[PDB]
Amino acid sequence: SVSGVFSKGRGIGHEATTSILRYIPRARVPWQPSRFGRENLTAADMARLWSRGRYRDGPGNYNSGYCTERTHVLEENTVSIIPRRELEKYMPDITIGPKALVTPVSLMNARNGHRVTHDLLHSYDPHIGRLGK
Amino acid sequence: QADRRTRHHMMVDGQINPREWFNWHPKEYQPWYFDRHKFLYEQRQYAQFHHLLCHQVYLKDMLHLMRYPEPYTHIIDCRTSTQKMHRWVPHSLWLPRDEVEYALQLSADEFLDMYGFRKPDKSDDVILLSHNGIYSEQAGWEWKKQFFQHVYNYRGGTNELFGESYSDMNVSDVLSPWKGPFPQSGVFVDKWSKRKVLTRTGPFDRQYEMQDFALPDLELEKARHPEEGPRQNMPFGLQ
Amino acid sequence: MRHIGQDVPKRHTHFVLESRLMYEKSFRDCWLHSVCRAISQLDEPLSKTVVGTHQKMLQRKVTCFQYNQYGLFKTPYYRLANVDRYHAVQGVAGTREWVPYVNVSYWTMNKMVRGGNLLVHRVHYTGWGTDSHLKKGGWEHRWNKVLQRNVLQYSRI
Amino acid sequence: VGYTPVNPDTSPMVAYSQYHWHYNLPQGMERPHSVNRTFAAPFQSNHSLVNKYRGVWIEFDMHPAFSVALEPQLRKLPRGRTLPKTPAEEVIADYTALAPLVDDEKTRDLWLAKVFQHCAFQRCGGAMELWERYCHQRFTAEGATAKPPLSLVKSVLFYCNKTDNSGWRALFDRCLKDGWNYTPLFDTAQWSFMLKSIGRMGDEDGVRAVLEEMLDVQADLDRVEARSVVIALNAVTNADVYEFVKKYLFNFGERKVKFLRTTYSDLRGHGAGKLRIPLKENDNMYYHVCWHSSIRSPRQFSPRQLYFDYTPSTLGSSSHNPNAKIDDIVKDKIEKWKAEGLLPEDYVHEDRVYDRS
RNA sequence: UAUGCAAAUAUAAAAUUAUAGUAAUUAUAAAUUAUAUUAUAUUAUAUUUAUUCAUAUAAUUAAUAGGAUAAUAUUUGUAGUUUUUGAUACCAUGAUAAGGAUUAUAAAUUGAAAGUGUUAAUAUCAUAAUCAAAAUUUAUUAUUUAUAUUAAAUAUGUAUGUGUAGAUAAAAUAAGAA
Ligand SMILES: O=c1ccn([C@@H]2O[C@H](COP(=O)(O)OP(=O)(O)OP(=O)(O)O)[C@@H](O)[C@H]2O)c(=O)[nH]1
Repeated sequence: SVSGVFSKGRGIGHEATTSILRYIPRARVPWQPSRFGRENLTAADMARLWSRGRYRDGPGNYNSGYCTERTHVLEENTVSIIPRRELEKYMPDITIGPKALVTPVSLMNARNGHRVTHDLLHSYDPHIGRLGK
Repeated sequence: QADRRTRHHMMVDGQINPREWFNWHPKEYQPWYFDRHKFLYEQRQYAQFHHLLCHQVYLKDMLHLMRYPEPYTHIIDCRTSTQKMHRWVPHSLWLPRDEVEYALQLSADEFLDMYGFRKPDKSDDVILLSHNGIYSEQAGWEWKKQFFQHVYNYRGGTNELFGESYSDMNVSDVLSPWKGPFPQSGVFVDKWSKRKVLTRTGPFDRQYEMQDFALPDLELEKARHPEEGPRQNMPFGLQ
Repeated sequence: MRHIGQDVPKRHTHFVLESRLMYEKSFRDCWLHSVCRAISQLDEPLSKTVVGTHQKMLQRKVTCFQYNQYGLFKTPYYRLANVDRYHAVQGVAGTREWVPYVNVSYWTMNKMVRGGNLLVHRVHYTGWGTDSHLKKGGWEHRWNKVLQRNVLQYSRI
Repeated sequence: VGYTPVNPDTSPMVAYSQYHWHYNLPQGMERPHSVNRTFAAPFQSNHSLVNKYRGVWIEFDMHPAFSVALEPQLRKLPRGRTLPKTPAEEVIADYTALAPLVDDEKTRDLWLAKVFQHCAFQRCGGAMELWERYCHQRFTAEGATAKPPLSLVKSVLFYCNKTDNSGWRALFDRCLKDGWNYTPLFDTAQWSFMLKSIGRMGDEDGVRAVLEEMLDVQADLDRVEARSVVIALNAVTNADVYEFVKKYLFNFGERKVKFLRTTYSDLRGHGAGKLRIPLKENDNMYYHVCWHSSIRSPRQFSPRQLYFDYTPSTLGSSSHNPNAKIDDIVKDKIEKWKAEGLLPEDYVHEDRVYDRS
């Protein structure tokens, strides 16, 4: 009777240091010896978890434009996603790309330290978006 | 699956479970440094004797004193069991540690007519030598208790000076496993909730942890643990 | 996750952090969104340099850029729900279930004042307190006095 | 009351209780505190000094007349924090064609030091012939009595370290205290470059000699870069020098040894591409560095991991153990009595109870 | 509704019940507990105003990490998967509200402690949470009435019908009431 949110995980350091470092005990946190963070998630699980972070306008949301499911069940009534080609007919296509999201350094100060308009706040310190890398 | 060594039950086999983070007095978690590689009397065991430790004198100082002596530095050779001692350290005077407690109580002439030399005047420097520097440290304790101004211990003593192997006060660094239960003297009761809490003493303590710690050499360390991992009796996430 | 070893007593307390993050996003986007909105719908000529087509084309392009800005904080402040940071209880600003100075709900305020957790002074329930401006004109008068102290006091350069 | 804690600074009830200062009582400072004056910590920064030169300086200082005369030639040689990208053979040819003309030993030495620095920056190994042509005959040969300038010797050491040359020992032994005695004037950057070069070259005795000389001359181990120390300590394999490294590793600070372990781990793992030349596998040194860092660092408490396999005493847990040996205590008592001599020595004892397993 | 047929509490007694065998004593007393002002006398009560009352949505909560004018750390770029299990879609102890009937003029306030969703020990599939543009059926809510009527976040198309049944709400405090 064992249940688990994630059925598979991967380590951080590869097979060049851990085989020698295992002989030295590590003082893990006493009240939670086993830890399982986002940097320890598998590729698919991490992707599907990161898609659900944004409230809307994100891949996790069923109707945000970036979904991948063929159909979505809504109130016991199936519905079919209108493809991008069919949307284009009556929705004019305006798309600049990654250049639109980014803003110049001179405007970074006015934008309060942000050069990206992405709805996830990007921080330049190497500690907040701290995956394995 | 669940195990008696993985669940959180407070009491195992009738005694307080030592595997609970909440079953230990908070002062145990405080950071501390390993001291098993330090001097025997500098280790944490002699907490009540730490305030009485003597100062140092090294091989360079001892050789310099041997080459160029000075009139007011009494080099006391506090070695017992005269059958063991063979050579004579230069400028040395024999005051055994088993007699120092009464010897320091004698007057000037009272000490001179019994030991063949006068009192160190309680102001001149005294430097104590013994095998392994154990009896010398124990004697320096007594000298400091008698309030001598300058008492120095030569760690290593005649053993390291002459390159012999004499071990006075034969003591083993390792300890026999604690066959009995957890002593009552280590049981801590909370001052507010009145809960019974443990302490790093008796069956489990810092000396046991240090002596159980891994060896510095990798090829020797691999000999202890079996193949395929050093610790496999425990789950993957608890190692 | 999924209520496995939860540390906080209430799950909804994380919505306070989410609201703080949305406020920070508003801090980022409040200038760019306002500038784009101002430029897009200004019918009068900007200046001598840009007039006619050189202005209308620029307005269309800046509106296209604003639309392409993914994640821009469009939502106004008054439509963002206020949730207490102590017990994660929702209150709407403008009613009595939310206080502006402490940013906590009516229930949290009552609990904190009934216990000792917030140094406040008691006044009559059916009066205007002790403030001279409140006695003089009331909520609107004190609001205008705050405006006067902040901005209208200064002879701007 | 409750799971949420109460902050005593904001809560007036705590601040006005009998364990703090009531508002009716006079508000005044009590027991003024001086922490920064009784014991002031030195400034240790987590981030490295951003404005640091981060290189070996040559202390270029010649007569102004000679400097301005050689200015057309010296434009190609590196200046202060400015490195021209002229080919090294061009400056080598200029030196070998113009050095006899200028009559000044100090100026020639400074010019050759700059040539060595430039060719070291370009990693051009062909310039040792210049040393053999000019300096070897009089500065270090069959008991040479000359005193080379500090700038020239430092530049030559930098060049040999950059090119991983095998001729550095003949100069370092002269630079010991019994010879030129230029060791105390070597920068920590020079020491780091020497250690990194020797670690890459895999010299077992060079690392030991350099570490001992650094300790003797009070080189700043903490300011010596961690990567150079890691590379130097990776190459030791012999038992004697390994023991020397083991006993010498205690000289470094706790933070220094921790970051040495961190750099060693990351470099032999993920940071293998950081080095231009991959580091050889030395599991003995890796394990010893990790173990030494663990020893030096403060020890935390992990009771579950420490006592996972802990088992209580037989007598202590007899009531809670269905199948436990109790006659073992009687056997131990009998053995103790026999050792004491109260019981007959080596008396035959038969089993007192059945064996239930 | 006394004419006959009919000894009968005004007491010479031996713990209850029972045919004088059934069970183990039996009865009784006192204190306290919400029903009854009296007609000068610790207060004259008696007037004005009002009543078509409605809203909730698209799921992941369990780490510390410092930068210019500072005597030097690449710590540039800090890298050890996996043995636990409740405030969640029931339940998972306690705690604040509303509710005026007798301590009054006087140098004075006309709002109560008896408890109101969220808060501190019982567990044992629980991902129910706003960041806009959204779905009355639900006791507890003062709306503008007939000269001039929709411009800035998008903001109400419904019900003209003799001030009109039943039922019901509010006020004796800078107001005017005996
Ligand atoms: O402390 C550090 C960190 C990083 N690096 C990086 O190492 C790269 C080259 O890799 P190496 O550092 O292995 O080469 P090297 O021995 O020739 O390096 P130098 O002594 O000449 O510097 C360089 O391009 C630098 O960015 C260091 O050299 N040192």
